[PDB]
Amino acid sequence: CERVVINISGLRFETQLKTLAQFPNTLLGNPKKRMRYFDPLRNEYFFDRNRPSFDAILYYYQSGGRLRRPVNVPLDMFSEEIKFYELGEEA
Amino acid sequence: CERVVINISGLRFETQLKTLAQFPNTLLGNPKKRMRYFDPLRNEYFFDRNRPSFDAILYYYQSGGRLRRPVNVPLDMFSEEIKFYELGEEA
Amino acid sequence: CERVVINISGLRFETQLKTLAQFPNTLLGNPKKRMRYFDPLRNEYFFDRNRPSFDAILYYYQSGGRLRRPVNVPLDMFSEEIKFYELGEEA
Amino acid sequence: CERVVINISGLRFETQLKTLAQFPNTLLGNPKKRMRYFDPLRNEYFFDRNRPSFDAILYYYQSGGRLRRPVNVPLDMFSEEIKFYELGEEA
Amino acid sequence: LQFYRNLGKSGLRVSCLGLGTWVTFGGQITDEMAEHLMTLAYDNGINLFDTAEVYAAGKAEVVLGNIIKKKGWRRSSLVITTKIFWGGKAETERGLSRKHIIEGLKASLERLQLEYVDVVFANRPDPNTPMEETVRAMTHVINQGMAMYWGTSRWSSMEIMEAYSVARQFNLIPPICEQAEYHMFQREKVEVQLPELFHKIGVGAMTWSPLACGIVSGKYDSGIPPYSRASLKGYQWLKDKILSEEGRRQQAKLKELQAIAERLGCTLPQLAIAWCLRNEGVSSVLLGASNAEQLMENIGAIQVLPKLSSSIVHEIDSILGNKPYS
Amino acid sequence: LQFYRNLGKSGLRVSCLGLGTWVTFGGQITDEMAEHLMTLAYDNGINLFDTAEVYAAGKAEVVLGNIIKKKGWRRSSLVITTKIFWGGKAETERGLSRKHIIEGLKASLERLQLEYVDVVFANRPDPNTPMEETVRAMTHVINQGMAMYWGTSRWSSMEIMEAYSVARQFNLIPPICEQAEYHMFQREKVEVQLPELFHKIGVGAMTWSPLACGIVSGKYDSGIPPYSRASLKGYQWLKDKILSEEGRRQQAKLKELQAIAERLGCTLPQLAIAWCLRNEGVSSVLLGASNAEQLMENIGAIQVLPKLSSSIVHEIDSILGNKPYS
Amino acid sequence: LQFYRNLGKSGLRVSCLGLGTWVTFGGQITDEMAEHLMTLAYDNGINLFDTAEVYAAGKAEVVLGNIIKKKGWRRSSLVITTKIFWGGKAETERGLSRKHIIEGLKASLERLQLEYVDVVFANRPDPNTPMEETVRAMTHVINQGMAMYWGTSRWSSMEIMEAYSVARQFNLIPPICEQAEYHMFQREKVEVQLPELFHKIGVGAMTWSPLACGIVSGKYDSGIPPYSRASLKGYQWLKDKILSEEGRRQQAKLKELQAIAERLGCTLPQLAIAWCLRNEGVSSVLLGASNAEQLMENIGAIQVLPKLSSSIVHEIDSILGNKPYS
Amino acid sequence: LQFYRNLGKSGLRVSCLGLGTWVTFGGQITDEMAEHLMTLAYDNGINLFDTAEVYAAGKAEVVLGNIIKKKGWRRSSLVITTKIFWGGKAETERGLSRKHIIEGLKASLERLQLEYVDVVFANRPDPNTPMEETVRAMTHVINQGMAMYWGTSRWSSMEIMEAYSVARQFNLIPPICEQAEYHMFQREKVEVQLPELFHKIGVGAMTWSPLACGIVSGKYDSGIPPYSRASLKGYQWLKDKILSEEGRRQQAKLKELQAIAERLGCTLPQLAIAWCLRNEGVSSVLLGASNAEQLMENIGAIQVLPKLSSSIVHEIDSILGNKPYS
Ligand SMILES: NC(=O)C1=CN([C@@H]2O[C@H](COP(=O)(O)OP(=O)(O)OC[C@H]3O[C@@H](n4cnc5c(N)ncnc54)[C@H](OP(=O)(O)O)[C@@H]3O)[C@@H](O)[C@H]2O)C=CC1
Ligand SMILES: NC(=O)C1=CN([C@@H]2O[C@H](COP(=O)(O)OP(=O)(O)OC[C@H]3O[C@@H](n4cnc5c(N)ncnc54)[C@H](OP(=O)(O)O)[C@@H]3O)[C@@H](O)[C@H]2O)C=CC1
Ligand SMILES: NC(=O)C1=CN([C@@H]2O[C@H](COP(=O)(O)OP(=O)(O)OC[C@H]3O[C@@H](n4cnc5c(N)ncnc54)[C@H](OP(=O)(O)O)[C@@H]3O)[C@@H](O)[C@H]2O)C=CC1
Ligand SMILES: NC(=O)C1=CN([C@@H]2O[C@H](COP(=O)(O)OP(=O)(O)OC[C@H]3O[C@@H](n4cnc5c(N)ncnc54)[C@H](OP(=O)(O)O)[C@@H]3O)[C@@H](O)[C@H]2O)C=CC1
Repeated sequence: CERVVINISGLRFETQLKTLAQFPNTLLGNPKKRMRYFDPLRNEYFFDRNRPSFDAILYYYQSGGRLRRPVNVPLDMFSEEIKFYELGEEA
Repeated sequence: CERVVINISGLRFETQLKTLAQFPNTLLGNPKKRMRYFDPLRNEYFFDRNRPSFDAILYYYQSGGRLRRPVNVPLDMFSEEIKFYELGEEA
Repeated sequence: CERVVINISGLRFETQLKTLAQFPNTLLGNPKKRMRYFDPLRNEYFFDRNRPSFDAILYYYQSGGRLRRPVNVPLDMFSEEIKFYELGEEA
Repeated sequence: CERVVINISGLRFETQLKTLAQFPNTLLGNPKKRMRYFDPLRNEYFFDRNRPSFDAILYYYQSGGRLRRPVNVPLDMFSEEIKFYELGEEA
Repeated sequence: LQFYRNLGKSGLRVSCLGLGTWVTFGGQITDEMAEHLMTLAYDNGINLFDTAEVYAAGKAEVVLGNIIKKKGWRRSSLVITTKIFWGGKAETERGLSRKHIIEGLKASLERLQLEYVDVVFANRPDPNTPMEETVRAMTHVINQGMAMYWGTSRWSSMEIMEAYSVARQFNLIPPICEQAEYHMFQREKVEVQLPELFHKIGVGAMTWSPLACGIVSGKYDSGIPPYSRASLKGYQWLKDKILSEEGRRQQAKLKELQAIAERLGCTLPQLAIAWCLRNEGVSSVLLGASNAEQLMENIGAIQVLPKLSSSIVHEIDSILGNKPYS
Repeated sequence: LQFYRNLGKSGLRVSCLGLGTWVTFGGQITDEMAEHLMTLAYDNGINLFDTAEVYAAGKAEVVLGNIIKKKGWRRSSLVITTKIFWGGKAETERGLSRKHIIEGLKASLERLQLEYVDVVFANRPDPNTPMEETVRAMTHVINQGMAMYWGTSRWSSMEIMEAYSVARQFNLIPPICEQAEYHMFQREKVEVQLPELFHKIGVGAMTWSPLACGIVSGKYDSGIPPYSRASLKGYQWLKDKILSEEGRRQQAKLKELQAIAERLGCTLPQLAIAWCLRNEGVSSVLLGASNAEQLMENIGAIQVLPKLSSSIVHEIDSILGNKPYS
Repeated sequence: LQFYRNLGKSGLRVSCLGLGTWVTFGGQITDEMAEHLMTLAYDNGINLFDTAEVYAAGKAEVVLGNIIKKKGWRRSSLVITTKIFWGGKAETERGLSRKHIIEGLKASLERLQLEYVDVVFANRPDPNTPMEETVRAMTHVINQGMAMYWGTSRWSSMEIMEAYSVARQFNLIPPICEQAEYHMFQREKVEVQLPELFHKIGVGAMTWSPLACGIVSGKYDSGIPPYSRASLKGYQWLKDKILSEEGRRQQAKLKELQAIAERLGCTLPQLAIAWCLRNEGVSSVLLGASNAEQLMENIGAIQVLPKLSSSIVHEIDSILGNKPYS
Repeated sequence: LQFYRNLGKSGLRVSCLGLGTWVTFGGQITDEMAEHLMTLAYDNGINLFDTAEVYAAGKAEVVLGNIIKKKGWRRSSLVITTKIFWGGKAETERGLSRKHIIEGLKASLERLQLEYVDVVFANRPDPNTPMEETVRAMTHVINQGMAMYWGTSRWSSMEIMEAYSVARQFNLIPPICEQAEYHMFQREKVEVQLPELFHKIGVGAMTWSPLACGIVSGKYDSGIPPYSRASLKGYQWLKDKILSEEGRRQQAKLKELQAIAERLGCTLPQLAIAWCLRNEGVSSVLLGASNAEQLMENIGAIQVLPKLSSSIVHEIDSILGNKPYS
């Protein structure tokens, strides 16, 4: 399946487009919301954001909705990322 | 010795084929089981999986069988990876 | 906006130039101070320094001034990096 | 100054040759000891070893001799790496 | 409003209208008519001319090349495009393999008496050739100076993105344009899918069959006119479409559009073509003509453009009833 | 079932049967016979022709080139392949160094009177040249338009994967085919090793000596026939293999196969060749012939294919007793 | 002090003074004068000659090429540079698209009767072409041997860094030089911005209009002299600048500079040119001349250089009152 | 023991002895002698011939090219090498800039009447040109088919590694050989530094002046012989070295070596040359000769090789007293 590359302040993450599509209304899952961050030169989306937090952000999609705060990430910092990426908890 | 590259959601790991062959029945050690994940375009195997866990997965092969759960990886998440990669403990 | 790549002992970080310009007198924010570390061959600035600490250094700029010591970085090591990169706390 | 790239199971570290030369008798500091691990195709030295431990190994050279065990690395695993890279403590 | 514009985000500047050679050149019309048509187009500012290895089994290319050399126009003032896919009966004379892209283009350039084309297009997708191979071949002919740019035709958005992805992957050359069918009865791809690729990866849209082979001209109202494209031999497929149940429903709608045309003081063909250029998403529209009367009328479409108010456009969507959902 | 197929996963389409030039062209047969054989092959749909710089010290290439130019066939309808390794007595006229790949191919193209071959193969591995050098050289001649693709011959799976790995490493061009020996008495490599490389890196299998130099034709039942390949000068090695203890055991098994052939209403050679194409793993089989009678009989093998039921195949494995373990 | 120096950090060695062809070659002066001027320059050590496709609509290039071929100078002893951007009236005959860079340079080389230029420059920025396209095109013509290096002209520091960034991004070829205007009344870019790019990415500075088209020569003190550049047809823009309020204030300051010139025993033009070379930041200064008297006087500027003490320089800044802030 | 060997780890196979053209070709000896010398070398298995743009101001290359074409030897049986750096009096006719590497090699190929050389060397380091530029230029001429490989000469280990590093950095072509001086009185670089580069990055060692310009032949025992290299005009530097205090101490040691030579039944020159090939680290040794007597004697050195026992070698180090420390 088609893959997508997400560059977080230099740290590259790669996942299948269908993995993100599993949550169509989140920022990364909505084509219109993530469009603004696409880099045509490298074929990847770029976010000048916190690196440690993204592992949990990607795990959210890969796990089907589990939102776990990484041990090394402060509570206030993680909440800001959840808000930016527009992640929901309610199942 | 011939080397193999394993791409875990964008995080690349490299090891010698003989390191993986040390456990022929695990997913990464069996040519037939890992074949499905090979990417001919980049000459690497790709897994759209949890990144933090793979260090322990690779260490399993490099250490000859030691299975240590990384401090930053939850117990339930690590068990799922052990199952997927088909790792055994019994010596 | 124009981006800048910072290579810390092999670990690459990328951020927008305007993110660094937010603190003109720090080492990375002053064109004259960081000039010495530019690598024309790869179009990046190179620092033969501690890797774990840089996440906090970059977060300082991205957060608008928050200086948080990473849990895995000793107190004395972090203070040396703050000094080298010339980061201030006083708001 | 001339730089050297060290590939630890896929994780690349870069440092100045003079940084390693600061300890001529260690494995990485002795041209004859590290020669065996050189990869002419990529111009880097390759070690099919533990990744988490190398940060402390490199810090040893960059800090002038400080040997700190990373919080996330078990005591027995770290001692094996110190032995392999032939690092001394005695000042 | 802007006669010349960039083809997609590339640096290549084309006229909003172009002149194609399918059916006519080396086939339906005479070389004398061909020369006259191309001369009128050129003097009227059109710099874009399209053809393909398959048209009239290569003859279309020969005639185009003869006119260019006969007229002596500066090569740098012309934007010549050709398509590759069908180039012979042999098993290896079709497709997008490295072998045929190179042999196909080389043969077209020979027939065209040209050193290079400005844009070489894959005339359609090739299920038998790996994308990597096709992209490496297009990049090769460009690096050999046989073409300035390359594009796709009849490719899905997914296929175009893949070409782009493989190019970035191996640092080759991405495509800059998709040649797609666009007219009042074929709207989805150009209006909903292509714009996304434009903004995302800069691929432009060059459209064809603005009159749906002439159907939108309104001349098939009472039936198949003598000497019309639908009357030509080899085009029974077009005759069947026009006379079919669907074909008749289209003609019925054209009668309503004809009323809008008369209201605006233009002809149906001019309305249809101006309609195609109403949105910036389209870089250029490839015209087709068998008479000089047709061509000049068609070019007159540019004047109709300013009349296409938002009310007029909505009026046309109401009668067509096929406005695509984005 | 499908006469033409892709060579491995590449876009190059070849006929399931090809015609080689070893021993015959410029050697055993006359240019008149050569022309006749190639003409029959071509008219029967075969587009694949194989040769090598070493065959008849270059003469095989000269004769092939003369026929092509004499017949005037469209270059785009032909898939010409040649192999490089042995090209002279000088120290630098052999191997896979950049110097010899370039000089060797250039010389072959000159003898062939061609601008390029469709596939250039390394005739065997070169222990004296770094893989990187060889891969950069094959990629170079392809980029110079001297060849469309490149492949390997007599290389181990490990060596092929290495070529592929180095190519991806330096973004060069991976090989698309391995030319391997395949017949009823040489099965392991083609049946067990090559399939894995096909699915993994897309490398196709083009096989040679379908009749094991004629041995599988059954004509050496009573001994070495006059004017047979084994009777030719320079081929005492083949005569020794046939008369040896192993050679006799092979002939004994052929007598059993002959019974299966008569049962199916075909000849032994046709059975042997159809047998080679029974599995999709093989893209094409390179034939060899010194008579037009042989060639047409051999091509008749295609008709035998549908008769090779699973029972017939198992029956053949039982008599051969050499089914490889995967 | 060092007559020859590297152009930026590249390996190309140029004379500190060069001779341009704007206005004069194929325009204001005769081919006889042109030959004489170039001969004097060459015999005096100048190896740098600049021109452009737009100068005298291509004629400047024709005359330069004729002189070189007539004199028979070794190509390897000459550093020829040309600029591309304006090459015709057609929509596609201007800009930095791949199409025009290739067609433009090819046409210039044809007029110059040369196989390649040492440096091809983009005469100005192109808002209509993606940087990537422009960088891939400059790299292409270099790889095709049509040029040894490429540079920019009238580009902002940001634009130059972008060209450099894209080059490193796709492993293409970065620009090695920016041709910028530099004289006593236009100082900011060369003195404040370019040095940073030199130290950072090695881009050199080649400057033009050292005399501000002759204004700094002092001959417009009392008005527009007969046969002066400002008197030529097509240059009313220059005449207006000189007679304008700003123009008069400049002339007033030149009267003060004239006193410094007499004090040093040189002429105003020699002072102005030596002044331009006072800082190492400038690799070379492109001269302009319509008489042999002018040229030899201008070259005499090199002798004036050692007199430009720190006190003299500060004195000149005091009268100019335009020293840029870094 | 192995007459032919790989040059470093490359695939290029050279004879352990080569024939150079410095001083002699187009200078000291006649074209007739040159032809005779090259013919003897070739018939004796030598395939390596070295020259340079600077030798006899290009004449050495002209004579070499004439002999090759006159003799009609197959190009593929020859390994021709030339060096670039000094190619004229103009500022831009020297160095390792892209401009001179391309112009220099092109001019040498023209004089040599050859399409390409097997190895092009930078005759010495260029402090005025960025390594990247030099590596991109060597890679360019190789990709243009003007050379098969490139190497360095008189470069430090650090400089060679840098060339290699830049090549891997930008995926260009690393150098495969360093041409270094090696003889009994100049040993450090070849014995201590080059081996490390061989094992690490595969760079081979091709050595020159095996007889230290003839000094090691022993003919300067009593003084400067008539018609000797030291007697030639332009070589006062060599005459001064031989007669100097250091020169005399060398001659004294040669008298001791002469005794070892007589003991082994060979001449001093043969001992000196065999000594140079005693270690595998050296791929080939470039000979120099002005007589056919000299050449055949020198080639006879190969027979002396098996006599260089470990005791003999240690004996030679004892008299030389210059064994390098690794
Ligand atoms: N990339 C691809 O796959 C394809 C690209 N194309 C391109 O675009 C062009 C195809 O458009 P085409 O399909 O030719 O045509 P259009 O849809 O524009 O129809 C033009 C035809 O309509 C008739 N016509 C034109 N103007 C008038 C008028 N003013 N009044 C009455 N009848 C008129 C003529 O028919 P008659 O001859 O009967 O008088 C003429 O040939 C080709 O030239 C080609 O370059 C075409 C097909 C596929
Ligand atoms: N890449 C590599 O290393 C190699 C590739 N090859 C390729 O494949 C081909 C080699 O196959 P080859 O080895 O020629 O042959 P085959 O194994 O197919 O045997 C063909 C030979 O068998 C005889 N023969 C053929 N058909 C019949 C028949 N119907 N009845 C009786 N005898 C018959 C002929 O012998 P006679 O002449 O005695 O009549 C003929 O020359 C070459 O042309 C070459 O292109 C070959 C060797 C190595
Ligand atoms: N890259 C770019 O965008 C541009 C680059 N340039 C380059 O640089 C050059 C432009 O400099 P140019 O602009 O020609 O000139 P300068 O500013 O150096 O002025 C030279 C002019 O001044 C007059 N002059 C010269 N020497 C003397 C003297 N000693 N005494 C009195 N008058 C004198 C002449 O005028 P008259 O003819 O009236 O006697 C002559 O044409 C061109 O040749 C071109 O190569 C120019 C423009 C743009
Ligand atoms: N890459 C670089 O920088 C350089 C490379 N080289 C290469 O290597 C070669 C240089 O070696 P060269 O320097 O020529 O020479 P050698 O050190 O091998 O000395 C050869 C000279 O010694 C004399 N001689 C040779 N054989 C005998 C003998 N058997 N008995 C007595 N005298 C003898 C001759 O002198 P006479 O003429 O006096 O009889 C002859 O010209 C060149 O041809 C060149 O290709 C050379 C210099 C620099």
